[PDB]
Amino acid sequence: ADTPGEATPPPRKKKDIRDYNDADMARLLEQWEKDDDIEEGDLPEHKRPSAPIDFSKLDPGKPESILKMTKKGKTLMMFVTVSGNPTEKETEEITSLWQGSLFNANYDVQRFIVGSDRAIFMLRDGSYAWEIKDFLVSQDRCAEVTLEGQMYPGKGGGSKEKNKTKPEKAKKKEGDPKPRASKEDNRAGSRREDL
Repeated sequence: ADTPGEATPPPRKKKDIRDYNDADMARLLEQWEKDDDIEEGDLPEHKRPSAPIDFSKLDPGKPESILKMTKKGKTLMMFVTVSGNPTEKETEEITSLWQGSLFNANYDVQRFIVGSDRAIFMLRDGSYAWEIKDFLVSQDRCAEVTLEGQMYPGKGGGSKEKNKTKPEKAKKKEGDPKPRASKEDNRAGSRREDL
């Protein structure tokens, strides 16, 4: 099964991400369906050690909010394209790991839900993720998940500051590249809602 690729549609919702994080939650809804279906998920060696090899060259340096992170711990990488899948508690953790990849300032996250099936893409990379993305859904019958618990972050700096700030959390909600965006997504509403 081969699919086209050259004239992709605009960011309707798949490229919006409710609350720029709530999207992962919506995935939990698919879990219930996977309970009876059960496509795939378990892979050989979920470890898969990742390293700081992301672009990270968009903005002049990086925000201070990231400093509060104090070294996330382990990167994040998951690719699946099918109705239902074991990622309930896994998706909820994506928010914790996402903090690390976020440093790249070009993370990649897409959430799509359709009666036909469900597919989610999340990787520390940004431009490379977009390419593989189209290739993922192209399968329409594949499931993969990679998550470690004893490795290094994707930032590649490990500030290790351990200091919370007032505007710190405010900036995160604003946006990595720029403000004016989260609001729209928030208005959408996911998790047993969808707009």
